[PDB]
Amino acid sequence: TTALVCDNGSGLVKAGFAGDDAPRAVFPSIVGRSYVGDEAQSKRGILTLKYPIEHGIITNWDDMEKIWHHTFYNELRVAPEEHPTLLTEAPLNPKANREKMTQIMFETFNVPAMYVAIQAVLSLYASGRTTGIVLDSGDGVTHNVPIYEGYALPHAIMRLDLAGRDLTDYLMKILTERGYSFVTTAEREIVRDIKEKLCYVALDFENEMATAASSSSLEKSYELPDGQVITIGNERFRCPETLFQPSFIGMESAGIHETTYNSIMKCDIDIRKDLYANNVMSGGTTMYPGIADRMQKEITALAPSTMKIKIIAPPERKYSVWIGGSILASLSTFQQMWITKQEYDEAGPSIVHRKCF
Amino acid sequence: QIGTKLTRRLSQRPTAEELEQRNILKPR
Ligand SMILES: Nc1ncnc2c1ncn2[C@@H]1O[C@H](COP(=O)(O)OP(=O)(O)OP(=O)(O)O)[C@@H](O)[C@H]1O
Ligand SMILES: C/C1=C/C(=O)O[C@@H]2C[C@@H](CC[C@H](C)/C=C\CC1)O[C@@](O)([C@@H]1CSC(=O)N1)C2
Ligand SMILES: [Mg+2]
Repeated sequence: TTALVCDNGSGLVKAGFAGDDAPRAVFPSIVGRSYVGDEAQSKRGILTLKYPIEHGIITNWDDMEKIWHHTFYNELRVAPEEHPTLLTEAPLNPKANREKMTQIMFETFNVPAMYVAIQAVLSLYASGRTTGIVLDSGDGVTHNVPIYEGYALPHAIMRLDLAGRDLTDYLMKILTERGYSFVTTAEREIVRDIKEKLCYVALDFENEMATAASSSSLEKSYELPDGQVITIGNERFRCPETLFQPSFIGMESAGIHETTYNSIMKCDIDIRKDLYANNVMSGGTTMYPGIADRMQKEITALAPSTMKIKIIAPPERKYSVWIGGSILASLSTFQQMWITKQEYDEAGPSIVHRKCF
Repeated sequence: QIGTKLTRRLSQRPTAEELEQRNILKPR
């Protein structure tokens, strides 16, 4: 039999079979009330759409059950009782939530076995590492997660409620300042597309701003669904600059470069070196051209000159969490780590705490 | 060799208790 891997994001579900190079199912994490994912969107003007996962944490369990059902039966076309299933969770996911995921997998879906891994840990594993610090940033939440020998270090984890959806909202705001108007849910989707296709991170923000002066060499045109053509200029890099300057959207938080530094500085002196040399980026919001080079530059400025800095950001990093799960679930020596149905029946949902770490 | 090497790095993984004893693993 084959293991399943499901990475349930605030924005997108990534699901597929262990051993595959990529998730075969990638679809919106929405339920419309009934309808799930891409079917829900197409039927939006009759159903009422909702995101069951908020900032990486499951908040609507009845809708989450719908997502998992749709994942097994409609996307993957499997019987869940025939497949061990690896799920993912956010750093700092509450104990009760892990228990509820476990209870549902065994009691509702009758999986023969399951496991739940921290998303950032899987990102690290996908790069062939067990020690490093991961910047994982998706649609709903961003974390800095230092990890030593597979263990996320809870006291040093940084959570930031600034991610992809927030960047989309900010881009709507600043494009609206240039004379355009993006306000509705439908219009937000257009702006998400603009963001994904045209935004980038400047190496030197102030210099890039000054460049948007000397010229229009940074300007791109974008055709709207109604055929109107708009022009985007310094918004291309002002949008993700917010990750380095959260004050752009009024947040008091330090930017992702400083929170990376702060996270490392909370860790044991003798592992700091290993964290600096193994900075892995994962998630859709790390996909901006220029982001790795900018992180390299900002971390170098904060760190001792004695420190070797390495940013690891592979082309496939949008899916590194899923890919890490695919690798882990396919390991021969991982088979002893699954929670089996037998162990569950004997121990109940709390089994997840002693098996999944 | 991700799978193999990761298997090896995961093979000799320490326990939570011994990372705690070494002041590496701490509660929030
Ligand atoms: N090429 C890109 N450039 C910038 N942003 C992108 C790009 N591709 C995807 N994104 C953004 O990434 C976000 C979703 O990515 P991802 O699937 O990693 O999030 P998620 O796993 O669902 O969320 P989370 O981990 O926060 O719960 C969206 O906001 C999306 O617009
Ligand atoms: C194209 C693909 C992108 C994605 O990231 O989609 C996810 C999930 C999606 C759910 C609603 C949307 C209407 C469904 C289809 C979009 C799915 O909302 C997001 O777009 C939200 C709204 S805009 C913001 O950037 N993230 C992200
Ligand atoms: Mg994610």
